[PDB]
Amino acid sequence: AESNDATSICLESISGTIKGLQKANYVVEHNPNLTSEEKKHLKQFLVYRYNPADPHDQPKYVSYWCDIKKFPPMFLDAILYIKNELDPTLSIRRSCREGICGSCAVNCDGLHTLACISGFNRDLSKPTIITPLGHMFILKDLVVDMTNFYAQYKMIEPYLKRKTPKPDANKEYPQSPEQRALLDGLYECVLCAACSTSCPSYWWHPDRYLGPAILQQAYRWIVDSRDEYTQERIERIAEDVRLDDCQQIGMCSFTCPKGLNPQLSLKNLMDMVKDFRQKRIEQEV
Amino acid sequence: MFKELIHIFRTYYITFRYLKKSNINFLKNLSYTLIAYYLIINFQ
Amino acid sequence: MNHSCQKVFEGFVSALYDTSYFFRNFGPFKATIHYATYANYLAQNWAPRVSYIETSTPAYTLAKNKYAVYIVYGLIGGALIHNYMLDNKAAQKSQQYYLKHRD
Amino acid sequence: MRTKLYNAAYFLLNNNESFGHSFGIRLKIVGLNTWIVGYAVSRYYFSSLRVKAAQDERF
Amino acid sequence: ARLWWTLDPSKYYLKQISSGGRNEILFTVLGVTAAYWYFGNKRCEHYWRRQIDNCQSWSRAQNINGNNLTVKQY
Amino acid sequence: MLDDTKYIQMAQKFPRNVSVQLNKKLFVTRTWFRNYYFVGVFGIFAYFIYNQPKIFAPFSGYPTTVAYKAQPDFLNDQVIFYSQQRQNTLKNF
Amino acid sequence: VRLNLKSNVDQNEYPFLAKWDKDMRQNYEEYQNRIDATTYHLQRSQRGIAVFGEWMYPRYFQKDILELEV
Amino acid sequence: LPIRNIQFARYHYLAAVTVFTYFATRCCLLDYKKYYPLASVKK
Amino acid sequence: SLVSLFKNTFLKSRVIGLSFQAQRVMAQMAKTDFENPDEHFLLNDAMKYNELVFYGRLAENWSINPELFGKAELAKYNEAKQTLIDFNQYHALVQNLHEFYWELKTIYLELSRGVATSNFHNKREVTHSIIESDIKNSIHKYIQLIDDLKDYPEWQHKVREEIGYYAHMIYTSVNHDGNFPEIFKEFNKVDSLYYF
Amino acid sequence: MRRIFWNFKTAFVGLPMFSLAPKNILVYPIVVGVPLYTFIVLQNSVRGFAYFDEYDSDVKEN
Ligand SMILES: CCCCCCCCCCCCCCCCCC(=O)OC[C@H](COP(=O)([O-])OCC(O)COP(=O)([O-])OC[C@@H](COC(=O)CCCCCCCCCCCCCCCCC)OC(=O)CCCCCCCCCCCCCCCCC)OC(=O)CCCCCCCCCCCCCCCCC
Ligand SMILES: CCCCCCCCCCCCCCCCCC(=O)OC[C@H](COP(=O)([O-])OCC(O)COP(=O)([O-])OC[C@@H](COC(=O)CCCCCCCCCCCCCCCCC)OC(=O)CCCCCCCCCCCCCCCCC)OC(=O)CCCCCCCCCCCCCCCCC
Ligand SMILES: CCCCCCCCCCCCCCCCCC(=O)OC[C@H](COP(=O)([O-])OCC(O)COP(=O)([O-])OC[C@@H](COC(=O)CCCCCCCCCCCCCCCCC)OC(=O)CCCCCCCCCCCCCCCCC)OC(=O)CCCCCCCCCCCCCCCCC
Ligand SMILES: CCCCCCCCCCCCCCCCCC(=O)OC[C@H](COP(=O)([O-])OCC(O)COP(=O)([O-])OC[C@@H](COC(=O)CCCCCCCCCCCCCCCCC)OC(=O)CCCCCCCCCCCCCCCCC)OC(=O)CCCCCCCCCCCCCCCCC
Ligand SMILES: CCCCCCCCCCCCCCCCCC(=O)OC[C@H](COP(=O)([O-])OCC(O)COP(=O)([O-])OC[C@@H](COC(=O)CCCCCCCCCCCCCCCCC)OC(=O)CCCCCCCCCCCCCCCCC)OC(=O)CCCCCCCCCCCCCCCCC
Ligand SMILES: CCCCCCCCCCCCCCCCCC(=O)OC[C@H](COP(=O)([O-])OCC[N+](C)(C)C)OC(=O)CCCCCCCCCCCCCCCCC
Ligand SMILES: CCCCCCCCCCCCCCCCCC(=O)OC[C@H](COP(=O)(O)OCCN)OC(=O)CCCCCCCCCCCCCCCCC
Ligand code: SF4
Ligand code: F3S
Ligand code: FES
Ligand SMILES: [Ca+2]
Repeated sequence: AESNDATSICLESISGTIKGLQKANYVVEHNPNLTSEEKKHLKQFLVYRYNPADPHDQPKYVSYWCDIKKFPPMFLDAILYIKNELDPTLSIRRSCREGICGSCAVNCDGLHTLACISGFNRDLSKPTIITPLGHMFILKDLVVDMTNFYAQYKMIEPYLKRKTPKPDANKEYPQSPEQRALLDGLYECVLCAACSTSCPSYWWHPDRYLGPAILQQAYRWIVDSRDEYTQERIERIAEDVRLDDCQQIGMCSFTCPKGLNPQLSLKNLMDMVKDFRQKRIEQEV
Repeated sequence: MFKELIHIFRTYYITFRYLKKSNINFLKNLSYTLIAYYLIINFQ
Repeated sequence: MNHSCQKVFEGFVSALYDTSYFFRNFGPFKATIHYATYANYLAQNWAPRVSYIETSTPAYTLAKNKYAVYIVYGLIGGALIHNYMLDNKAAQKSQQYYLKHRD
Repeated sequence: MRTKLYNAAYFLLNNNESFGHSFGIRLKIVGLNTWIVGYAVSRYYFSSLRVKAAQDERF
Repeated sequence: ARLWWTLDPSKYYLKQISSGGRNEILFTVLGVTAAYWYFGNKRCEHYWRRQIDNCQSWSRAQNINGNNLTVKQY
Repeated sequence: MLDDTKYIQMAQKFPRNVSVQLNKKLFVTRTWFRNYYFVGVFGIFAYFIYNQPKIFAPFSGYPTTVAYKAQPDFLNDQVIFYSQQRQNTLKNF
Repeated sequence: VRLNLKSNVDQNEYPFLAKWDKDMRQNYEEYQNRIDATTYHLQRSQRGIAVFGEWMYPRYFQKDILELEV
Repeated sequence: LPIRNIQFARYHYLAAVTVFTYFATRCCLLDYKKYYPLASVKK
Repeated sequence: SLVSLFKNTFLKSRVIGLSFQAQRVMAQMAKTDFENPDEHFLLNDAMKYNELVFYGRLAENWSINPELFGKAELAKYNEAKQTLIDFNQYHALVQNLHEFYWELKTIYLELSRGVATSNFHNKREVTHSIIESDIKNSIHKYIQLIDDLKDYPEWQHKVREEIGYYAHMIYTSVNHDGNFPEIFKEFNKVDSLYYF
Repeated sequence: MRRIFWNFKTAFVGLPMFSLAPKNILVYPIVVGVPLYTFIVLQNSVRGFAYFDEYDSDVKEN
């Protein structure tokens, strides 16, 4: 048995918003039994914690005071020190430890980046805040739901398609060093989604607009000389706002920890789409 | 111009996502008709 | 919502959907909508115009399509100027008539 | 089913020069168009006002 | 941000008809004829007018009920 | 030429008996959101276009007006009115 | 004209004629200020140049004329 | 590719925008009733 | 019969001319997604789309006068009429799929408005029963549709890729507790694995 | 209970917005309208802002 709850829900929503604004950045000390003298020698990490599986848990910062002279100087090292030594219930993805897998992408103190190859402010006064990627649903602690990112990646058909049979089948698709260097700086993406989680167009329209990373992959498969579905890929990415929604903010190239330039790739894709639209009229006549 | 206004409203307002491209086109046609009527009538 | 209000709401939305569907798909109404949609398309996407894409070699394009703009401008400007001259002539005629009739 | 939630990125990203540079242009255009439309609406509104009436007048 | 302002016509509306250019002269003829008629009527009404104010221009007023309008000195 | 093979096949061969029932409630919800964004958003623009000329050009909408002359009626304490039709025109530029 | 607010009619012998004059004189100053503002607007607009003014003075400043008459 | 009378189209669109804005905003036909208190008088 | 001559000539011209274009229009409609299948025709170029939509009804309904037709001409007209009828049915099918897609997108939009950051006034922690029932029935209908398209691999694949996208997003919008196992029982079989 | 995490003073949506938005929204308004409005107002007043008094303002009833 249930009844209409528009009024109760509305009042609760407004009141909760006001209170949260009053009590934003809620913080709970991991170990309150710390003399303020000791905290002079220890740096403070504010780690976002949230366990939606537990019905009684709510998001909150947890404060950990750690001696930075016990582990190497990287965000992942500090996170794992906290997990192993202080609280082993902390959750985070980590495979490669050398910035290759791209699993550890998190909001390392105000900037999306891989936690394994990013240092942290050594100063003991300013606190460090570690939170998950911004606009991604949070599963537990620093683990977000990147499923939609992969689903979008699947829609670009990232596999070499060729319309012309190989002449002899005992050779390799010819490609000069120039047609290979055309891909240099473009195939190194590790699909970390750090850039795409920083693109405002991706904030507003996660589904209709592919991220900067996926569009960069489409560009990689387009510029590749061995594939023959150039126009087909261009047309496929030209639908609705799969690409048109990009506003050339340029944050994608700024955040990329690998040093890639997805902004330039998207710009080239836009130019190619414009030329495709024009010459669909100019050529066929 | 009109296209840009519609694009901004679609990208910023979640509710406006409900409208199809067909409804947007109908609004476009009505707006063009009203603009033509306005231009013509003001000179009468 | 309350399941009684749920029944009422489901009935109401079903009635709205049925009314809309009937009105749209009724024979005469369907024909009217179908013809008016195409009329609107013709008006919006095939309105008179002065600029259009030229896909024909100069040998395969009529003279009308090279001087249509000039003909249109001539017509409109001539209409405006002739109306102005007619207004002046009518002003003079009225003034003279009412003057000769008295004072 | 407890709906999932997320932390809006713009609430937790250090302010950057790219955001500023691009949103500056967007806000310039937004301000221009809003100013034009608001001026039109203001003229309409003020012209819609009634004429001043006498003191203590009914109808 | 991306630049988008331009005065160029859109290719969506730039098509021609099969038999040649769009119906421009045919519609302009109609427009000119309609303008001629409208402005001729306006000019004829405007210029041939005078205001004659004398006793014969006044008639007895009446209500919407048709009766003669008279208001008491209440 | 674009390799539209699969799309050509889809167009040529499509089922002619497959249909899906539509939840009336959700259809109605979307359509009424559309009506909300028409009446309450585009309605502003449409009403402005329709009315603003009628606010800045009122004289062309009321062509004929009436004028009155009055005389006393002493023996009955009445007032006698004579009406007159006029063409509503500008005055005192 | 800056008419005085004190009516010169005799209230004992012409009550309604006195009340009408009193109200007219009471509101005359305010309505005169409004009329002056409207006329100033009209003439200044007529002093304009081309589209900003004369070219379209009489015909497009209709609401102002209506307000002036009212 | 060639567009017949493209320049005419550009100028027509510009003129349409200008006229519509002029009538909608009445930018050129301001109101001076607000300035009357701040103006001198003759006669 | 002069009027008959003109009617038949008009019908022949329009129908035969459009029949040569039906392939292109139908292919383009297939190429786009189900959110706005006529998007290309509304935004980029109306490749005789509205003409086909209008003249399909005339081909179906308006009569013919064979004595005004030749032999090969009459055969060609019958072929073109059949092509236009095929286009009518194809458009009806695409419309049905598009409306089902918009049903699913409406459900997703309600969820998104629920979890929007600006939604300071209508924030709900726990999904209510009505939307849960809507999700369950929508997914049931979607599974039935996928089954009904077993003879058309391309159509089945397109229906998955297009419509099931929002089913997957709905899947991601909620936690895996409460009635979640039952609501997404059918979705968990194959579709959930596809969207990973 | 809605818990909001927000860097008020450093996040892009915060004090930086107060510093940025007002100076960018009013760019075209100022630089265009102010010269344009000045031109429109002054072009009437080639000789002066004189009100040609059509009514006897200097005349006061005795
Ligand atoms: C005087 C002449 C007459 C004037 C009035 C004329 C009115 C004409 C008809 C208007 C019809 C409007 C409704 C139809 C349009 C579509 C609406 C829609 O999307 O429907 C669903 C959508 C609701 O979606 P939802 O799912 O419930 O929301 C969750 C979604 O995530 C939400 O997702 P979303 O992105 O879709 O939601 C955004 C949503 C906005 O909705 C929201 O989500 C929140 C709305 C409330 C926000 C309140 C402020 C929050 C705090 C911000 C900071 C403020 C600081 C102030 C102090 C500063 C100090 C220095 O945006 C809109 O509503 C779009 C249209 C907005 C403009 C048109 C309406 C203007 C109304 C102005 C008067 C309001 C009443 C008087 C108020 C003042 C009384 C003293 O909207 C509604 O149903 C509500 C409609 C708006 C109600 C009024 C709220 C206040 C708005 C004030 C705006 C002021 C602008 C400045 C100029 C004002 C000049 C007058
Ligand atoms: C948070 C709470 C906030 C509360 C705010 C409350 C505000 C209350 C306002 C009350 C009404 C004021 C009206 C002023 C009228 C001014 C004109 C005038 O005197 O006309 C005479 C008027 C006749 O008007 P008219 O001549 O026919 O036409 C007037 C038009 O404006 C055309 O005249 P014009 O041709 O002379 O026009 C001049 C020209 C001038 O334009 C220009 O050239 C622009 C120049 C701009 C320069 C700005 C410089 C700023 C410097 C910035 C520097 C930044 C540096 C940063 C550096 C950073 C570091 C690097 O155009 C404009 O003025 C543009 C106006 C259009 C506005 C567009 C935007 C509209 C939407 C946004 C509104 C604001 C939203 C704020 C939200 C805030 C949220 C937190 O008749 C009168 O005698 C009326 C006098 C005014 C009183 C009217 C009373 C009405 C009462 C109604 C009942 C309800 C009242 C409710 C009150 C509620 C109170 C809370
Ligand atoms: C004037 C006063 C009277 C007006 C009466 C209006 C009556 C309208 C009733 C409509 C009823 C439903 C019609 C359904 C469609 C049936 C016909 C059909 O399918 O088309 C056959 C035929 C060929 O169609 P198609 O084969 O599909 O070709 C298109 C394909 O894309 C294939 O293209 P293609 O490349 O193969 O080339 C084929 C070419 C072939 O086209 C032609 O051959 C037609 C060329 C033009 C006419 C040529 C003949 C001229 C002489 C006629 C003499 C008639 C004498 C009558 C005597 C009667 C005595 C009792 O097609 C075209 O180019 C189509 C032209 C469309 C023109 C649309 C005009 C829109 C603007 C109208 C207003 C303009 C106002 C401007 C004001 C500006 C002021 C600054 O097209 C037409 O019949 C065109 C009709 C266009 C106008 C219809 C709508 C008019 C609405 C006016 C606005 C009224 C608003 C009032 C307020 C609203 C509430 C009342
Ligand atoms: C139930 C049915 C369904 C209802 C649905 C609901 C909505 C209603 C729908 C009703 C259907 C009609 C709707 C209206 C048409 C909409 C068109 C549209 O949206 O097109 C967008 C579309 C936008 O395309 P775009 O890519 O953005 O490019 C636009 C650019 O502007 C590019 O433009 P452009 O460059 O191509 O130019 C266009 C062209 C268009 O103009 C024309 O060619 C047309 C001309 C006028 C023809 C008027 C014919 C009117 C006939 C009326 C007959 C009576 C009807 C009575 C009916 C009664 C009922 C039966 O302009 C010109 O020709 C420029 C002429 C300039 C002349 C300059 C003069 C110079 C004088 C000096 C000479 C030289 C002197 C030298 C001295 C030197 C001294 C030193 O427009 C176009 O491309 C077409 C051009 C624009 C046409 C506008 C026509 C408006 C008509 C409104 C009629 C309202 C009637 C209301 C009646 C009410 C009765 C109660
Ligand atoms: C207040 C202002 C009002 C005016 C301005 C309005 C402005 C706003 C736009 C309004 C738009 C919406 C209009 C309302 C919707 C009307 C829907 C409708 O008709 O429903 C029928 C429709 C049934 O027809 P269906 O289901 O489509 O057809 C199967 C049937 O079994 C029947 O099968 P069937 O084969 O036995 O009969 C087929 C045919 C009767 O068949 C015939 O007897 C032959 C009819 C003519 C065929 C075309 C020959 C063209 C030859 C060349 C002409 C060249 C002229 C000069 C120019 C040359 C250079 C270009 O009957 C129809 O379906 C008539 C439909 C309307 C005319 C369609 C023809 C369009 C083209 C010709 C006219 C336009 C000029 C084009 C010139 C350029 C051409 C390239 O549904 C209804 O029964 C609904 C009834 C209730 C609603 C109201 C009904 C009103 C009826 C009006 C009749 C007007 C006849 C034409 C008068 C012309 C006077 C000059
Ligand atoms: C007559 C009525 C007049 C009333 C005036 C009211 C003015 C309202 C101005 C609103 C500005 C914009 C924010 C609200 C609308 C957002 C719409 C939108 O699209 O956003 C969606 C998005 C949120 O949604 P999202 O981020 O989830 O994006 C959608 C993503 N999907 C689709 C995946 C769900 O943006 C926001 O809503 C951002 C909100 C930012 C709020 C900032 C608040 C600042 C408060 C400053 C207070 C200063 C006080 C100073 C006091 C000083 C004292 C000395
Ligand atoms: C940015 C996005 C949004 C953009 C929106 C754009 C909107 C465009 C609108 C275009 C149409 C404009 C129409 C203008 C009508 C103005 C009417 C008005 O209020 O005028 C003022 C009027 C008094 O004027 P007047 O009688 O002339 O007196 C002065 C004469 N010298 O005042 C009065 O007479 C007062 C009484 C009438 C007004 C009543 C208003 C009631 C409001 C109820 C609000 C309810 C909701 C409350 C929500 C909060 C709850 C906590
Ligand atoms: S685009 Fe840049 S940030 Fe994104 S996955 Fe590739 S390298 Fe990493
Ligand atoms: S950050 Fe964002 S919108 Fe475009 S170019 Fe770079 S993606
Ligand atoms: S931990 Fe290996 S790349 Fe992040
Ligand atoms: Ca290639």
